[PDB]
Amino acid sequence: VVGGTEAQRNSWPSQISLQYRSGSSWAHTCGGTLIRQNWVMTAAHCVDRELTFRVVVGEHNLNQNNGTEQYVGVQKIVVHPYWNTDDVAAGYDIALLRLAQSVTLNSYVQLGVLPRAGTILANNSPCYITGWGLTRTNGQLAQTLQQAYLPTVDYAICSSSSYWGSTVKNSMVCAGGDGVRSGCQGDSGGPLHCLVNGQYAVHGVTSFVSRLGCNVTRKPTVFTRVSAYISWINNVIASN
Ligand SMILES: *C(=O)[C@@H](CC)[C@@H](CNS(=O)(=O)c1ccc([N+](=O)[O-])cc1)C(=O)O
Ligand SMILES: [Ca+2]
Repeated sequence: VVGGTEAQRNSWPSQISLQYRSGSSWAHTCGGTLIRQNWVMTAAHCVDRELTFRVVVGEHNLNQNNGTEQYVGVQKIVVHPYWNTDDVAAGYDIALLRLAQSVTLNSYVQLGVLPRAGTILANNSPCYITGWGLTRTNGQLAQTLQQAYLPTVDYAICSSSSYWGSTVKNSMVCAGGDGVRSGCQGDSGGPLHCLVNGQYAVHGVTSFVSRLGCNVTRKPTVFTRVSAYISWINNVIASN
């Protein structure tokens, strides 16, 4: 997250870190959202490489013991059947991960609340992106979880020629674009939490940013619209 602030320890308990095995250690590669005690929602692009993955819940500082983490392997990966790595702009950037064990819920580990199907936010709706992604374009990951206020940018504006044009679809949410605050590499897969009727709900799965850089004016961070895939999500969870 570029232009973020350090999140308080118990503010976003559904945020997870998805990590891959690297030698005798583990490396963060993407965020995700815990949606069932044994299921996490993340981006399909985060699992395009055939790596060994784990999920960490209750995480705050990636480089030190917080005394609140739980570590669990990924037993099954279900990517949206229409996902294509050659066309992230086509959409369908969503995947569900069945965990090998069910995690224990507590004040640091909670399920993410999803929006009702079909819900679309009005332009300029209040949302926060969270994650341990790069803190600058071509920078390095954050040690501590970061948050940034990124107001939505509706579809008509987001798909206009000076913003993202035809690259953005109505199956995505855009947020940000001020040239200061944004998601960045390593935030992919995580949540976009937006306040609606007094409750934060996860409306987006972080998907992409401009090839020009993370925080680029009129290139808001783009997210898979969670409310377009509620049936798919429930269908997977139920048939697995
Ligand atoms: C996500 O982090 C976005 C920017 C918000 C970037 C792409 N994702 S990534 O850099 O985390 C990533 C993770 C995993 C794979 N893979 O397994 O192939 C690829 C990329 C971005 O849009 O540049
Ligand atoms: Ca830690």
